[PDB]
Amino acid sequence: MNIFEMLRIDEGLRLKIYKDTEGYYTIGIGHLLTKSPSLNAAKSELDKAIGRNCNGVITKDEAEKLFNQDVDAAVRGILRNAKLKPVYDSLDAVRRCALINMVFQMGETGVAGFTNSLRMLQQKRWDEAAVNAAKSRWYNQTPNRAKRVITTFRTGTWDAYK
Ligand SMILES: [Cl-]
Ligand SMILES: [Cl-]
Ligand SMILES: [Xe]
Ligand SMILES: [Xe]
Repeated sequence: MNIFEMLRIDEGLRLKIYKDTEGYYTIGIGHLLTKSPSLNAAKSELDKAIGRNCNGVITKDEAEKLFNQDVDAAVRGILRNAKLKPVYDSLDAVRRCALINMVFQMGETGVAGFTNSLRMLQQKRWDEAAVNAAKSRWYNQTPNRAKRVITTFRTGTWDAYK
């Protein structure tokens, strides 16, 4: 396991424009296209990210490419974020994957708001960090996924994903 296999499980793969759990237009492996309700807006953005007239469908490769760029960005955002970098850096490898997953899902700003769990993760207070993070709208909205990510922070193993 690694970040790619992990997110590929949590986000799935779809080659046609679909709506995410929030109702937004997305494609491939969790690649958000727009928060706009217009499918036209969705299609334009897609043609732009792909660089061709897709007609709302891409190939697997195109999806894979977008995903690579998306992880890269997520990591780089972490690294650039003064509240995030320190946590990330104090973490072992499995746990970092959990941190990238959340950033991938809710953006750095979203993650950066878990002030208290972040501090607890930094102190290696796993159980505590896990109980704090479950008190979130993130957890109540996508409970299955949140549980797998939280267990990963708690145990530092991939069990939740086997
Ligand atoms: Cl709550
Ligand atoms: Cl879920
Ligand atoms: Xe977190
Ligand atoms: Xe957590």
